Amino acid sequence: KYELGKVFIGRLPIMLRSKNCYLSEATESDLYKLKECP
Amino acid sequence: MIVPVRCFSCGKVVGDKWESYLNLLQEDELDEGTALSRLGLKRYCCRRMILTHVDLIEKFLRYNP
Amino acid sequence: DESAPITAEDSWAVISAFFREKGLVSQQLD
Ligand SMILES: [Zn+2]
Repeated sequence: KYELGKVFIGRLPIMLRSKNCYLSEATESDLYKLKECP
Repeated sequence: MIVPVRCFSCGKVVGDKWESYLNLLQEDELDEGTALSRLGLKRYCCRRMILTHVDLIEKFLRYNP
Repeated sequence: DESAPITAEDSWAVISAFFREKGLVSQQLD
């Protein structure tokens, strides 16, 4: 046997407050601006 | 959320007394039971109104529009 | 006396710390 990139595969739903969620490293005042409840 | 005007049980105006109560606690360091009584809230129906209030409005104000 | 036995009210100071760290849905997130 002689020898002669990064591909998209799908969209995975994120669980809120997880590492991948935006709201994970969010402060109290942060969440309020984001119209989320702390 | 937001102090009730008038005690449900007897209807003594309790709407004015809120800030005054919150003040007798921070500024005067006073315990809850004396502050209520200072404010003339003698019947427990009236006492429960202020003593057990949760002013959620203040959180509600934290959102922009 | 920092090595004195713990009282019954002190167990709440530990419970406070458990929740300060883990929160109520640590299972779901972890
Ligand atoms: Zn009353």
